[PDB]
Order: sequence, then structure tokens, then C-alpha cells
Amino acid sequence: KPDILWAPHHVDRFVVCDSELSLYHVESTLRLSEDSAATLLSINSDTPYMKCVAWYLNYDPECLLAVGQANGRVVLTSLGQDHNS
Amino acid sequence: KPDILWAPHHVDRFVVCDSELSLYHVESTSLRLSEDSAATLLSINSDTPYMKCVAWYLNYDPECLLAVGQANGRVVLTSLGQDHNS
Repeated sequence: KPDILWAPHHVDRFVVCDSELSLYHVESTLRLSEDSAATLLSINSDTPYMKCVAWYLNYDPECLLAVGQANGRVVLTSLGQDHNS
Repeated sequence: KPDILWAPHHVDRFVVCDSELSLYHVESTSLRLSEDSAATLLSINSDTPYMKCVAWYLNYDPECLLAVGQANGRVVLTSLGQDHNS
């Protein structure tokens, strides 16, 4: 069941949940809308065949979305290129 | 068989290959490679679990691209840098 998640602190951050996860940031004008353009930020497939999706309430660290495996092995990855999140 | 690789155009880029690929940039002095050197991770990705083979591009454009070839035989060309104008 694919779904799109929005950042808790950013209303212009777009996400997608599929076999290879991808993230995009909304920029005014892919062509999301007539006056909107979609530009991807980071696409990673570190958790193939996703099981459960969760998000963190805390502002930091950013790009905090939870990824779990079919065997119950959860992966906690941050999409933003943060050397010191 | 994990192996350590470096970028063909950048010398400050260091990579360690595993089930979860780690890309780091060398900065003067985070991983402390030497006494006066620190390496900061650029991104973390594990798009190729239980991988067997990998390679790298022969052109500066695009950069930060390495092969992701799993045991199933599928060849995945994934780029780890902040890809915007490939």
C-alpha cells in the first residue's frame, strides 16, 4: 500500500513509499501542478519490501521517517544529507 | 567481498562498501582517519542488500554513482550525491 508523507516541519517536502523510496521538495512553477514543479532530493532503496512506516515528532533530526522490514528488522534512515544530524 | 573505493575525480571522497554503503568526504582536522584528519559521512544507503559486485563510472558527469548489483543478477545504477542535474 503505497502512500505519500509530508514533512512535519516542511509543507513543501514531498515523499513517496514504493519499492525504491524517493523524496522531492515542492518548488513553484516533475510537474505536480500548473504552477508547481516537483524536484527530487534523494532516492534510496535501503529498505526493500517495506513493512511499516512511522514518523518522528521531533524537529531534529530532520527527514525522520521510520522503515521496517518484513522480518521485523526496522531501519532508521534520514533522507537529508546530514553528516551530523 | 567488501572493498574500499575512491572517486575518480575527487581525492577527498572515501567510500566503504558493505550491506549499507557509506560515502564520506575527507576534511582537515565524523571519522578520524588519521591524527589530523576527519572524515564526515555524505550519505548512507543500502539499496543493494547481500550484494556481490559493483563498479564505478568513467565520467565526471554524473558523479557519486556506483553500481548496485545484487545476487539476483539485476544491475542497478544508483547515484548517492545530491542529484539535481544529472
